[PDB]
Amino acid sequence: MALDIERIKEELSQATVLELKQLIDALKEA
Amino acid sequence: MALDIERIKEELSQATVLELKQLIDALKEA
Amino acid sequence: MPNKRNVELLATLKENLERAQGSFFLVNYQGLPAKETHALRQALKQNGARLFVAKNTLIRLALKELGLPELDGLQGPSAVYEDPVAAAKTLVQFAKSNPKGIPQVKSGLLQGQILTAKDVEALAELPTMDELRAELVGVLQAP
Amino acid sequence: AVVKLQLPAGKATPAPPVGPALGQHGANIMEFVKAFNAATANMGDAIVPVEITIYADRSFTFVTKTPPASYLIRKAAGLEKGAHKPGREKVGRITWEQVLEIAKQKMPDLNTTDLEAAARMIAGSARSMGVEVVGAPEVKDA
Repeated sequence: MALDIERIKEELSQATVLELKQLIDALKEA
Repeated sequence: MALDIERIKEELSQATVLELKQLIDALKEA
Repeated sequence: MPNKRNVELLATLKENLERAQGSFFLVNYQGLPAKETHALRQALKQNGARLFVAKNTLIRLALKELGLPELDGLQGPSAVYEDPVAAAKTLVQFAKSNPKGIPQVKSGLLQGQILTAKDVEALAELPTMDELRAELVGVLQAP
Repeated sequence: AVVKLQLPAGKATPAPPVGPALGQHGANIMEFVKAFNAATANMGDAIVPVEITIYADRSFTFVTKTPPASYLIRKAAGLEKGAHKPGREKVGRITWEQVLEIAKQKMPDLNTTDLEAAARMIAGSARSMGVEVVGAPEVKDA
């Protein structure tokens, strides 16, 4: 339903995608 | 998709999928 | 000088350098006590997710081929890897850590595009930055 | 390591070599001549493997994952009561119908799962027994 747009629009890569990239933008901004 | 893929894809569609996608179909999640 | 067909179709088949983009690529040997890790001889019918052979054959001279930027994890070149399902699911499907199951698997070298070191501790311990990214939807500035 | 058997078809026989020799093996044998006796019960003899494990102390381990390599052979496949001089005569000939998917039971563990695997594995003491039987009329390359 919307566990499938929010678990699959971010698994265009199972690995570092936007996945490792708001760990690096929770990093960048305080 | 870190540096520029979503740097300002925001300036065009701001306040419409950010004051939505925290309290709209992020409403629909998990 | 045959340069035997042992090197020929096993010199990468130019694969995993162009297959499951040929970078992020990293640590961890051609083998030590054979009991444990596993999906060793079980990655459904192949060993498409492991490797076969030859540190001297390819790594010494194969070449620069096919990339993504620099380096450096823990250390440098003696024995390396093969998969599509990197840093996040690199470690919910294989190679747990510290020491490991069997007796403490050891060493290698990486190169992706996320700026930095070790590849064991913070990146590779079942880190669920997939399930802790519904933590960011209101963090760092909001009222 | 710690390995042996218990058999043959039904009505299990703990004979002088098959289960009274459980001393410095696992030794809780009053209730576990009965928790295996439904794990080789109502199956039929052809081989029926026995997986047995090791412990720190005294009991309670697993049984088996597949009975192959002469079992799904001499139920109806290959008519293989494969008489002495193990047979260059076609003691019984088949195709891969009572060999290939009679047991997708093989798929638990022989380390290769997709079926030119443990299918042709069990065609080892079945197919290449003198009459190497057939998987096809030999695919026709083109």
